[PDB]
Amino acid sequence: GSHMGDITSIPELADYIKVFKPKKLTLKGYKQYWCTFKDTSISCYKSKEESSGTPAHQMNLRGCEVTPDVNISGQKFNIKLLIPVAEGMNEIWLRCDNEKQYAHWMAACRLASKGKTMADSSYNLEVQNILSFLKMQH
Ligand SMILES: O=P(O)(O)O[C@H]1[C@H](O)[C@@H](OP(=O)(O)O)[C@@H](OP(=O)(O)O)[C@@H](OP(=O)(O)O)[C@H]1O
Repeated sequence: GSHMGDITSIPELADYIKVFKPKKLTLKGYKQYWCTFKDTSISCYKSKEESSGTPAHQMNLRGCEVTPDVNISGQKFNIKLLIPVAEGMNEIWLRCDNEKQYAHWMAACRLASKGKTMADSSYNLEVQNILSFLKMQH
């Protein structure tokens, strides 16, 4: 809602990365979408136009399971996004794009696990940790 508390989305976190799923039926996978962490639920827009700008997916997924495995040797970042649900498990994995990428979602994703987003000072240590390897060697 929007009356006494929960005025707006206190925790703002958003970025654009690639996503690709095996799809249960067929679909097409491979899509550029910019999701954002609102008050306590997520939102998804593939085109601010959508004729009305209304997002296609909007719900509180949370429980995102993150697996950190990024070898800087070839500057290869590989984070798999898994989420348990009633149907079973939504296997999802986003593609890499630049160190600035892992810092935004890899951290938020982790936080998003405890339910909150990068609104915790702890996340600082998560992003401050990755960029630390760059200082050591590109
Ligand atoms: O537009 P089409 O070709 O139908 O495909 C989309 C994409 O698969 C979306 O992927 P992403 O999750 O990266 O946004 C999402 O898949 P999922 O269904 O697995 O969530 C949409 O869910 P639906 O719009 O609810 O069908 C699906 O419709």
